[PDB]
Amino acid sequence: ANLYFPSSTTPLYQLSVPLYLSEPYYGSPLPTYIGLGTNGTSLWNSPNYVLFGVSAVQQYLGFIKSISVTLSNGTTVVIPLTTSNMQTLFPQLVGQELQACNGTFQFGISITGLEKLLNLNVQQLNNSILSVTYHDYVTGETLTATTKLVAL
Amino acid sequence: LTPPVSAGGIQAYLLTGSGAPASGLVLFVVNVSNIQVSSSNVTNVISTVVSNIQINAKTENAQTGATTGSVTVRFPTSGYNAYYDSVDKVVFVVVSFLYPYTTTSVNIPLSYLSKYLPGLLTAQPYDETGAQVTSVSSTPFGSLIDTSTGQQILGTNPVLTSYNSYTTQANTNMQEGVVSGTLTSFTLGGQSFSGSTVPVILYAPFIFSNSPYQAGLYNPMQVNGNLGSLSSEAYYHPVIWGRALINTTLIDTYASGSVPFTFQLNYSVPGPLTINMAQLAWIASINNLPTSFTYLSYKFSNGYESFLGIISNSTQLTAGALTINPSGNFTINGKKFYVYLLVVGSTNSTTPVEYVTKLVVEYPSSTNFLPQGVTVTTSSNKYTLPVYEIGGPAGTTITLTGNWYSTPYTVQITVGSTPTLTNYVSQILLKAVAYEGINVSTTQSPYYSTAILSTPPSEISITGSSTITAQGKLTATSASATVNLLTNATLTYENIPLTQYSFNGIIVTPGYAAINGTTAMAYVIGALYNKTSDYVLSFAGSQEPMQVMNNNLTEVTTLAPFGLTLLAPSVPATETGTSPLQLEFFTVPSTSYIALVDFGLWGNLTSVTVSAYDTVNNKLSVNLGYFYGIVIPPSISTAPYNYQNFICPNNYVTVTIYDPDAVLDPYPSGSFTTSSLPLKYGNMNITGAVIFPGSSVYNPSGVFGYSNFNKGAAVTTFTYTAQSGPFSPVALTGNTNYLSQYADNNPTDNYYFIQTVNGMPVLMGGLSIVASPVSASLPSSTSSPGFMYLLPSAAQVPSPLPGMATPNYNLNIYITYKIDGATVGNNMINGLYVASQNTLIYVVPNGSFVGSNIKLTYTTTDYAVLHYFYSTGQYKVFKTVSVPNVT
Amino acid sequence: PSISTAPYNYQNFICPNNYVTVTIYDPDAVLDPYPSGSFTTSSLPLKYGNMNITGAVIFPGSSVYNPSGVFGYSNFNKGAAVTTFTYTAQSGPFSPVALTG
Repeated sequence: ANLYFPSSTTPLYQLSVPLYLSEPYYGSPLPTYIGLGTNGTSLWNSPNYVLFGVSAVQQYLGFIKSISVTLSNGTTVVIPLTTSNMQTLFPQLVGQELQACNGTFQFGISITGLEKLLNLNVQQLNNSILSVTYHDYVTGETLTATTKLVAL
Repeated sequence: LTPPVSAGGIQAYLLTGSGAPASGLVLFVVNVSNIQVSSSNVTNVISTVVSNIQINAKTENAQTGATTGSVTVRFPTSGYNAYYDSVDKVVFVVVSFLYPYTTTSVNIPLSYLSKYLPGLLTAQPYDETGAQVTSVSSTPFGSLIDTSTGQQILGTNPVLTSYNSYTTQANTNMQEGVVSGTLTSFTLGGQSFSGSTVPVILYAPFIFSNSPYQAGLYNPMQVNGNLGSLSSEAYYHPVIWGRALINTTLIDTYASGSVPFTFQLNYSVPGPLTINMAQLAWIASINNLPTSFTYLSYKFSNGYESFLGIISNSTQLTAGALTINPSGNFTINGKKFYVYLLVVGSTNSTTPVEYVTKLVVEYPSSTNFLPQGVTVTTSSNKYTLPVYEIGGPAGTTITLTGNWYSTPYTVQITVGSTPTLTNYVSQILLKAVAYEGINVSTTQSPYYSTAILSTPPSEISITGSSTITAQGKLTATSASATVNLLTNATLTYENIPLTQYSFNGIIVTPGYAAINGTTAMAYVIGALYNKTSDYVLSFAGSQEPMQVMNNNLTEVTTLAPFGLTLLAPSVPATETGTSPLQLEFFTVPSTSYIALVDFGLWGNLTSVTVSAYDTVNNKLSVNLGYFYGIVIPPSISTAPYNYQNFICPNNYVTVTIYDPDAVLDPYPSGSFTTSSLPLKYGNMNITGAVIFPGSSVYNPSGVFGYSNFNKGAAVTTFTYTAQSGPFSPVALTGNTNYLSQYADNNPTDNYYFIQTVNGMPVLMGGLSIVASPVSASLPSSTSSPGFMYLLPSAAQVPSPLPGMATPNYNLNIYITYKIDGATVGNNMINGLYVASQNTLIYVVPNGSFVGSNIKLTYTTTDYAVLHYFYSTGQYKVFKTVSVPNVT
Repeated sequence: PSISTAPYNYQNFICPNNYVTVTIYDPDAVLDPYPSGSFTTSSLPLKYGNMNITGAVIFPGSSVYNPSGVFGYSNFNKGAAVTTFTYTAQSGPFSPVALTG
């Protein structure tokens, strides 16, 4: 499994932006979703799965990791968004699946809280990469998104 | 109408509605139209089409969308009933499946069935052998022809007896069974057919759509609109914005007669959440109080002022020039306490200026240390606790001297000339929950789909998650202590002697201007120091959602008594207890808009989960649907002009104008009003604004979800009365207060719906025209809102639906100067004058016929088009009518 | 038998629209050519020749037959139920077809 935006060519004058989780370990006939919780947590929620008559509950399946834009000076160091911010940045109570039997999971999320706290603007003070990250016990892997900012 | 469109394979429909005729009869429709079907080849096509269809029955759990089984059977081909509607081009067959008609064919009406196929009425069906009949008669179940060994299916089926008492016996054991259809491809005439299904079946799970679309729920508004911010990563996104309509898929099958529905929406806010909360009140024992300060009241917008409730165990407090009634009093353990509720000000006012009624405070039991609920009462026996006021001129020192116990203690106000207001700013992690009402009867059944505003006019509760902890120094006689809550708010405690208590409380209110006062959230904690066989400090606290209404701080609900124990067999200790904290505000219906935009629970920084419920019948939605935000600037168009299209009085200038937020009422011969009731949502009774069908305003009474309810009568019907002006404009009237509750297919009264106070628009919406040189302007003071009647056509391609919400409204205009100087009575024919309903004529001078012009600015009907795409300068959208100079 | 390891596809456990059918080979273990049957077994004195060797007689039907008479003729009678066996649902966990009696 891998997280990715199909754009690393990303134009900037955006406040909400989507991306693909390609993750075909995590299919399910539709509808299905995930309760996005404490760390971003992938607390998998669908009452809409059956297998001979039983309704389904929360299943702890990972979490969104962080969000990091680049600081380079000759050693590699990052900037975290903190698990308080992440309870509120990914509070989403449904993110549905777009195609059955294969992960597709859509989140559309802010650049209004991102613009504000990482100190990104439309091109004013911007130039970075901007990669947001997920983790899962679904495939037991680190998996990070790909976007590069050219500084518009 | 709705399903969102798929064709060539199956789409199934229940026959139910308002006055349902027989529910459990089901229509199956397949579309053959990639070959042309005549009325002689019709015989060939429908025999073979029913020869390839297979018919099914699916087993799942009643609520789910996942797979555990099915079975398949087929239609007859010998003794077959098969039909062809010529107009829509569709081969269709109807079947009867539920009690008592399980066991027998019955004749299906071609009228109520005509609710889901139009061309049945306009042209009779066509039968086998190239005849045409009006009649439908279905195939009977248990005398079909199998494909199993080419046999015939039994007369008694499990599905038969399951439906022959469906009322219980369709609910089976762990599962349900649902009749469905499908097609295996074949070619005849030289083309193939396969398509898809979106829940509309004779029992259809109460969920929301997600198939076929690779975004979930569709937005027929999103696409068009100027953007360049999204390259190729976007191909997944469901969005809506504000008041602009998300059309929903309230799938439902489980009702009879009129089907009411309530809504619950669940909003949440991407991005960090610090919360600002003004100090609505403090309460404290005077031991715990400092011995001087400087403060003056912060005001609150429902009419309320700040207070401090001193808890002095003195018989008579001495605060101000006031002689003070015990505002509350209580006793515990032999010692009597007295609460003295006191505003501060530049004057003492002996009259209570506010109340807090029914204060419920916990404290720890003295043997068991489980919480102890008490309410505190005046010596005159009032639970409506008087919130008095002390003070006097600024700079003056006024010694609030109450005796904790009967030992003196002080806290002395210095009267400020400015507030010294301390607002609690701290991190908490919230959710917001919303509701809305509707009584639905429409012709779109079972698949009841309509247009819901993603900002309601009707209630919200904000409920969300924080931490409270309690820290306390067990000494051996005395005890220092404190409790921290909200994530910087706190309540201090100096010495608490054995067997004895101290008390502290705070009220928090979202520090703004229409949430402050108006809603409140109390936390009052009693704390006990004592010993049993181990030295014990303990806190116990309840916590109350409350609301100032009629000045009375009226308790909504109280939430949990938490008892926090700290036992220490050893003599010294300094231990902690923990408890969750719920910040709960349940505000007023209308603060759904108002306080909603003073927080900002909405933007491109928002995410939404949607849920529904069926009221009297009590039916719920187990899938929560979703969407998000991308705000867009509007596009706009107009339709031809030539210089020729002024010349001749039959050469015209068309316009069709676009602003995608400017519908609120889908479907021709719609119309609706509103009222309010306590509808059921969930397990309880939500005070929701019930949208009512019809042009008729209504006045229901009694409790709803029940048949205690009985709907009232007509209050006002809304009447586009043809005015007597030039070329007859047709302005909208009624009892125009109820424009508040009126919306219609016309876009020029869709902006009162929430953004009003009392029939007085706050948001202007709908088209906006001014003329020049000779000026006339609409909608405006010249021509009242709804100055003509207007309709949508047939919707967008982004709408996959025929006959629903188009912000494409269609008008004809001319310009003329050869009826210039004429007069209709003494109404002078010179300027823009609206010819009745969807016509227009502009008149101008004998020379300024060239350079005559007219300016159209279509005006937003959603607030939230403004957001971040105001800088496009197409938030509201900008076009013109003109006459070219020619030589 | 001889056999080798061989698994079945991952997507057939991810979605239950897909599911598997394991086919096991084990040669001597087959009883009765009549799937969609149900039956019972008694033992009776199988007359053959100059004797009656006793042995296991199978009877169709689900009920537990109680034979009478001397076995070996059209004279003979086969019995009837002593308890009727039946694959009932033991509900709670996912409904089985579980024989009681």
